[PDB]
This record gives sequence, structure tokens and C-alpha cells, in this order.
Amino acid sequence: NSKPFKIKDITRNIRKAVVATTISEIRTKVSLKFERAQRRIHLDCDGTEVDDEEYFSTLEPNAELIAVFPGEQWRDP
Repeated sequence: NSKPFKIKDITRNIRKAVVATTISEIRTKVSLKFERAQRRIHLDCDGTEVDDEEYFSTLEPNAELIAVFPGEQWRDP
């Protein structure tokens, strides 16, 4: 294995952290942390979507993520 991760909402005002070993785990825990359903994980810096375990395994510890929920889109600045 597990690693720490930072996840924010798209406006970057809700700033939270999760410990996870798989993308399935991070998604469940991010829903519990944000109290919102069907989290989609994107990179904070560039909006890249993380939707397979292979790319999730390449992520560094304490990588900065954005949680984009249904009806939302990742925002740039």
C-alpha cells in the first residue's frame, strides 16, 4: 504493498488523503471520504484519468489526485 495518496475535489477546496493498495480500494475509500458516489480518479496536475490497475501501480507515494464525480470534469489551474 500500500501507499498514501492525496485526493481533492475538482475545485480543490476539499483536500483529503487515503491509503490504498489497488485502484478499487482507492475508489471505495474516496467515496467514503467525499460522501459522493462513483468516484473517477484523475491526476491533479494534468487531468489524466487513472482507470486501470497497471497505471495505478506506476503512481508514486503521496501522488496528488483529483476525484471527479458523475457530471463533473477535471479543471485546469
